[PDB]
Amino acid sequence: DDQALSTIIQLQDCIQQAIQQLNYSTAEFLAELLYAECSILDKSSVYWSDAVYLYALSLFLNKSYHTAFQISKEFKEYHLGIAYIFGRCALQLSQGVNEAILTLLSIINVFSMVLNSNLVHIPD
Amino acid sequence: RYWNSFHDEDDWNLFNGMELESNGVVTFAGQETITGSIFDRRITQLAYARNNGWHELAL
Amino acid sequence: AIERLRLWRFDALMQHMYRTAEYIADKVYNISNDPDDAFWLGQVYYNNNQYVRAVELITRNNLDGVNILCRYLLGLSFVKLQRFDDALDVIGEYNPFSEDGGIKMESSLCFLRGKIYFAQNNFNKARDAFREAILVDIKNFEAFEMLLSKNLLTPQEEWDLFDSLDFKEFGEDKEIMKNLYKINLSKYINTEDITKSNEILAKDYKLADNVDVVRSKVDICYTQCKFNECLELCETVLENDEFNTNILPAYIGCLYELSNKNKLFLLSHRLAETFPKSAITWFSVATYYMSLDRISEAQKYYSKSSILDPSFAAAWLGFAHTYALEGEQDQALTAYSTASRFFPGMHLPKLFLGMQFMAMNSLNLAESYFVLAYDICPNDPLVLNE
Amino acid sequence: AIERLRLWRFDALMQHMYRTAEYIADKVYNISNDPDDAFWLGQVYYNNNQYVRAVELITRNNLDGVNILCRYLLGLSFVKLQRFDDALDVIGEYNPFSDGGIKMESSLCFLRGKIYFAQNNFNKARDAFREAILVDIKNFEAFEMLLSKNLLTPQEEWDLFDSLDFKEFGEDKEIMKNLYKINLSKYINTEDITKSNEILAKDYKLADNVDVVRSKVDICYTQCKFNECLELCETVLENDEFNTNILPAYIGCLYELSNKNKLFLLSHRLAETFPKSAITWFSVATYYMSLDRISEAQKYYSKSSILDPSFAAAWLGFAHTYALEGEQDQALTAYSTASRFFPGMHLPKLFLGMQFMAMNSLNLAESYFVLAYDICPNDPLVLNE
Amino acid sequence: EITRPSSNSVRGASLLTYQQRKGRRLSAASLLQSQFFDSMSPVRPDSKQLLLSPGKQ
Amino acid sequence: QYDYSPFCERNTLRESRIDSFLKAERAAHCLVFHKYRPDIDIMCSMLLESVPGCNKEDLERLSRRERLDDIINHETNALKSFWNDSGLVNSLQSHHLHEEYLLLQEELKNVYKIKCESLRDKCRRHYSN
Amino acid sequence: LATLNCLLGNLYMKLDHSKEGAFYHSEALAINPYLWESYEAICKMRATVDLKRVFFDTLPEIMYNFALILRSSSQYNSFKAIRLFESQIPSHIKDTMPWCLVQLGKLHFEIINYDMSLKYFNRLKDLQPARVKDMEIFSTLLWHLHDKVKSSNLANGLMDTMPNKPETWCCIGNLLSLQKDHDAAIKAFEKATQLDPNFAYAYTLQGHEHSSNDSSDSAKTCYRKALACDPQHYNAYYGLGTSAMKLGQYEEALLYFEKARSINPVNVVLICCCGGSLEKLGYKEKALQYYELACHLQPTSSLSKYKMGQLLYSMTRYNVALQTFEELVKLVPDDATAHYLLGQTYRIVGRKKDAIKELTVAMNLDPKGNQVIIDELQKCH
Amino acid sequence: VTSHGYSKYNLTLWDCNSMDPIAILKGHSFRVLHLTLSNDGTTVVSGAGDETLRYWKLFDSLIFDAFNQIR
Repeated sequence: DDQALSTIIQLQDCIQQAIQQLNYSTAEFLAELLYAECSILDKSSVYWSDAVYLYALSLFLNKSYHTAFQISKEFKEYHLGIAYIFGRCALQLSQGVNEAILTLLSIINVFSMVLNSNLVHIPD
Repeated sequence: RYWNSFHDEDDWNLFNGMELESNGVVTFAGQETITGSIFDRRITQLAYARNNGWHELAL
Repeated sequence: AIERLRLWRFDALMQHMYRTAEYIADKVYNISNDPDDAFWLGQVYYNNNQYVRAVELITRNNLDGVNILCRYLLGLSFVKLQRFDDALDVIGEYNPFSEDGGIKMESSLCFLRGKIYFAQNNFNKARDAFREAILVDIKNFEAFEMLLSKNLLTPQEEWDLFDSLDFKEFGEDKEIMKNLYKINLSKYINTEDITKSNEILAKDYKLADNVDVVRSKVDICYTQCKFNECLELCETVLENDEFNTNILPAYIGCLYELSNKNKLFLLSHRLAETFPKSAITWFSVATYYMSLDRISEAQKYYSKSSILDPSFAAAWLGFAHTYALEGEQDQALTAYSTASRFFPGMHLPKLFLGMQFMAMNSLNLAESYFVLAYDICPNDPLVLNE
Repeated sequence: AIERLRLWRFDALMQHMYRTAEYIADKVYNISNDPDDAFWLGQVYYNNNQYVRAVELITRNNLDGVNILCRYLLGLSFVKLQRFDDALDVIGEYNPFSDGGIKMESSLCFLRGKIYFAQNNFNKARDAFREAILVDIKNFEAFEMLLSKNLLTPQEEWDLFDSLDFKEFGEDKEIMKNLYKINLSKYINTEDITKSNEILAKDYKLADNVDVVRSKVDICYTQCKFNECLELCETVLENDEFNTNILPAYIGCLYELSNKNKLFLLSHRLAETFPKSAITWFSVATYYMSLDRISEAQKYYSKSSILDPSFAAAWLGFAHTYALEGEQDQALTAYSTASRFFPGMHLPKLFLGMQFMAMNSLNLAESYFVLAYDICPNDPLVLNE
Repeated sequence: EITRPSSNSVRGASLLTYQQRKGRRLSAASLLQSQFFDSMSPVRPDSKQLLLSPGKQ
Repeated sequence: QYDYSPFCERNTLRESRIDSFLKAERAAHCLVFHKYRPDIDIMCSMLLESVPGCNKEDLERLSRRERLDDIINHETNALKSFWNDSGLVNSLQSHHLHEEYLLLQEELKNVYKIKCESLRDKCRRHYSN
Repeated sequence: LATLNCLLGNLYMKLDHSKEGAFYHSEALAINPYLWESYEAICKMRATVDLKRVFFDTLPEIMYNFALILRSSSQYNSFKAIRLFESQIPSHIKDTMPWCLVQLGKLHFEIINYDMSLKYFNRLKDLQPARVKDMEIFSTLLWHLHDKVKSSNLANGLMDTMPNKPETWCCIGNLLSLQKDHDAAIKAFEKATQLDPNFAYAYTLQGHEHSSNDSSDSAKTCYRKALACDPQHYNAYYGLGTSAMKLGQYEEALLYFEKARSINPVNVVLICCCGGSLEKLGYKEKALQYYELACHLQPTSSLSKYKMGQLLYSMTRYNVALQTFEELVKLVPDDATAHYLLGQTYRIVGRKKDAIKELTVAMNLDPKGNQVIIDELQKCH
Repeated sequence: VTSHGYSKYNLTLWDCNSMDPIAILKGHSFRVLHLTLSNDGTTVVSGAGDETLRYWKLFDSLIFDAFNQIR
């Protein structure tokens, strides 16, 4: 447990570093590894939400829009970035746009769960 | 024909064009072909399956 | 409490009350994770021809191996489903236990292993499996009867096996069970001993005119060609049970030899209206045609009988006879070779193949096959005459 | 001395060594010469899929008049042998009588009810099943077979459930009553079924039981909570994929969700698993009609209807194929015959009224929408129509 | 290619019948299935089966 | 006892396959390990260890960022690269090396070509495909 | 100064030569160890690095274990990687990880074990219904299983979700090849490679379909295009070797077979093809060595035992030939020609009692050639 | 099929199993002498002085298991 948190943090920094450069397959594998590792931890902890958002972002970036759309649809309410990925996938495929609307309207109205984060591509 | 009237539908369908060769290899006719050695129990069930079972290529 | 539900489930299952029995079995299983209740549920699933559900029930929790009886049930369901590979997987290639008032559990598993090997046409391994099964527990009878009926052992080896096994388990019933098992042994060897044994069993005990004693008498008469007594005994037994499949092959052969066309037609129609699936009916129809000099047509019905039931010596031997009787001598050899290979342990196919080799006027091969047949059967007028 | 041989015969039946079972049963029967031994040998013959041997052996010495179990076994053998008039003659049309196990009179009454159901005189079948369930409550078939084919309106089913007594169960009646209560019809008194569901779930660890899950799926099916069917019956189908009771609801809730891949997979596996069951061909027909290939759905609903006459789903799907094909004159008689064959079931009457809408005769359709609405106060189809 | 003959009776035409005494089976679900496939047929089902049967090529 | 859990998630494997996997596995490892059980043990400057077709000398050149007998030396050397250190070439008779060599550059030269239109006509390819 | 080396490696991989690109991928790994894409690039070739110094000089240990798994998979040694999956990579990562499922299924499919790959990355397909990458392995496995319903499920799902992905049209073509048709499958693979070039598997399947269509030149051209797209692909090399064998020119057949075997050392089919090429060349002593390696490498393989027995009977090692034929019969009884060699060996050794039964079995198996079996029976006594 | 000449200038079909002709082919100015069979057994050729070549159309294992492991 002492080193368990360190591995997750280091992995998160690795995915951010990989996404910062135009290196996407490595980001794909690293996000996949973090998403698989975070399975044991409970849904209430933030780390699961951040890992799911990173995995969805990596899937969206790699043109595999369907998998990113499904993954984000699973946990769309938990994080704002997951909702962003859901909206991007909905615009790209024109599938399930209504659910995207019912999520984004609530997230925008409430602002003006997890809402803010330090991760990359966190929307404003 | 008289002695053949005593069949079930599926059993007769199995035996519609059945031909048994001397060496034991049996050929079964589908109204594909089910050429295989007899005296193994699985082949007859496989002929039954492709006879009454449903197979669909589905594009 | 739970015991009342368990006994109610048992009684419903015995009474063919399938819905209630499965219902109570499922709930007694959900109440307590006792694998015997799972075995009972699998039994109910097996009884109404729902094998896959029982297999998946016993496999889902991996409770097989914890207790042997559920393993036996799963293996039996697999062999019924013809997935022999997985049945051999769960049972094992050989005996794993090799160093109550019922049949020992390990003996049943070895019987199932022997049956699976027999289905896979591995006769050499099926033989040792059945021998081990009968040796481990003498309470078992299915392995003994399967070995005797399918002629997986030579008559001398069958007698040696019978002498080797003891009857210590039965105790008080030792002599009566010795005689009862001795009823079913193969002929051609010291038949007078069997006559004495069935004579002792007839008058001393109330089993004077039962099904198997008269079946043995019919077999003795048929081997000795005492066809008058053959027909008499077969009639006085069939008058009681009109569809006893144990005696029908001998009865049909007896009628063919006597050329009772009219009785044969009655039997053929009666079995056609009642048992169209079983190969006995179509064997009867084929031999009715055979008695009328219809070899060319009877070939098809022998083929039908062979297909509807494998491991039937009568059907395939009659098919080879239809081949050899009229012309087309070339592939009668192949038919007899198939008979010999697929039915090992009987001198008759080897003798027939040697006879046919004589018919083509090839001599050395005939002599070799006949010495093989004499090795298989020492006491038979046919082989020594040939 | 005979007791050891009897235990050996029972073990032989237990281990499914039928040749040995018949051998030992015949030996013990010849020794003792008592009718119970004949019953055991007849049961061995019945299990060996040889009914003629069993019926001949029972009838030979006229044992049916000696015990009460040999006659029942002979009647059941006649039933599965496709002979009905002589089976009923042996058993008797009416009641001749009007510790563990169950009383045999109840089993004989249930077999008479099954004969009547096979003979289509449905009112006599209802009478027989009601008498069987009132005489004995351990005979759960007298309940399940009665309720499965919807032989009676749910109201009288509830009244008979209230009338029958669980007292003789004693200590186990506390669960037996709720457990029997689970299986009644769901249209009326729906809340009580839910309270009983939680009652079973608590203090008896039966939340994992398949029957409770099936009742929950049927609850969700009625109120048209189709997503809940999908989730729950997917949870239970993973554990058991061939529960014949559960499959029709899954086929319906799949069709409503309008997904073809899962239904294709399930139907194609079932076709190679249970070729002679009507459920698999009904599933194939549902798949084709989800693919809008009505012509093949015609034949593959006809096959399922022929395989099981008491499979109202097949009748309704057949009439649906007729309606969707383009012609309605025959579909009119289709919904008429479906309504006539299954009295007390509102849905065929509703579909008949909808076809009457399609043909523009509203006078009659008023009455059938009223009779359908009498029992279904809250469901989208009735109110929309 | 011959299909299965139903029954083996070869009575054919006859002036007088002995077995026939007027009797009808009760209507059952198969019968309403049968009368239904007949509703779309302008000819007898037996004649339809004969015509639908494939002649030998 | 020999562990076979990873080979098949089914907990029980028939004994014939147990020996079939054990015999096959030891031979496969013994080929790689040598140019015993699997469950007891699984173990045993430029980063680049190896590349197909490069000898040790090629690696050193990379790290620095770079007549009958003689032809026979070039005869064998080319097949050292193409066959990834195959030991059968030493067992091949000399005159069998020539024809395979002639076909070697012939098939290689064919790769070099493979690795290396009017408006009306060139539209048909897109429509027809 | 880490991704620049990766770009160098990729451009070298793409344009002309793999050696310099693998070198620069190694340099990139030197700059930073967490560039998994470079590791995939190097593992696409049969090239390895010294992982102990890369990853050390528990996340690094997990990464090292995964690198060893990929290196073993690329090197085609599935046994060690399966064992590491057993010991390291705990379950809550192993089952969930889609890429681990891909690799594990490919590993099991490399061995003759077929049902387990189906189970594993069928669980994968359940986890990610829309996954398209590396599904040609499911297509090939389903073709090998001769199963049509799951192949149809795959084709319909992939067509519904991605009409345009190359894997989808490849699966459609594999299904068409499976059912009855070859020209439709050829058209299928042509469209599949037209939409996306550089897909060597499409060209390999094109060549296989052309070869099964008795069109040698088209299959050769498709295989050369596959090699141009991908320098290292043993399937196209094996296809070319089989084409050369059917043409009869054994020299380039042996060349192609050995080249294919070099990158896939453990494969009984490639070993047997190389041994047959050697026997055609006449190197009896060397041919046994590969066959001897093949038989020990994987028992329960009909072709390896059959060729072993044929070669031993050719130069008369009867003592070992008798037992290799006996075990060949034990693992399968339906071989027609094998029982003939069984009987010949039995008669040569001088055990007539087994010879007679064996020739009887051979006569049963081959009705047509019974006369020659009859002649051998005459020569038996 | 058998050629003919100097009597009817025709061709005769034959079935050796049942001994019954099926069809007769004629239409040659001079006698027919030259005949032959095709590879598939369908086409047949006639030779006669009429400078005609008449073409009729009267008619129409585990080793491979190891081959099909690699695809």
